[PDB]
Amino acid sequence: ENEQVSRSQQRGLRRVRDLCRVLQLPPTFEDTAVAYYQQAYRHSGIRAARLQKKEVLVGC
DNA sequence: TAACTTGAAAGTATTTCGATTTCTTGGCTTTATATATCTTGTGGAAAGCGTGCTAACTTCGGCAGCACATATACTAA
Repeated sequence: ENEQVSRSQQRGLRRVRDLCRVLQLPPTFEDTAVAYYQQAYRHSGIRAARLQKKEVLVGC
């Protein structure tokens, strides 16, 4: 893995990690967040969505 | 040697006044279902500087270059 990933998904993951580190959440929280983000990205409706949509996806 | 009528002197009280609070209005958010269409929100796959120190031994150990010497072929007498 980490090779069949788009630049948009990579930016989303990096934003997730950045917000996690800003809120100072543990690495377990970081891992759970990235896992849930990947699980949500698996779907196509969220995959091909808006920029604000994917930002709110990071947030949620 | 007191007693009552003086005066400007306090609190003290209540009455209104500035102001901030409380009470009214809308209106949007959200729940589902599908009905339908413009441009512009993206997914994704490409592809056109910069340091320091040696950590020191051994014994290479080669080649760089160089370079010195000379044996030989060319030339003047």
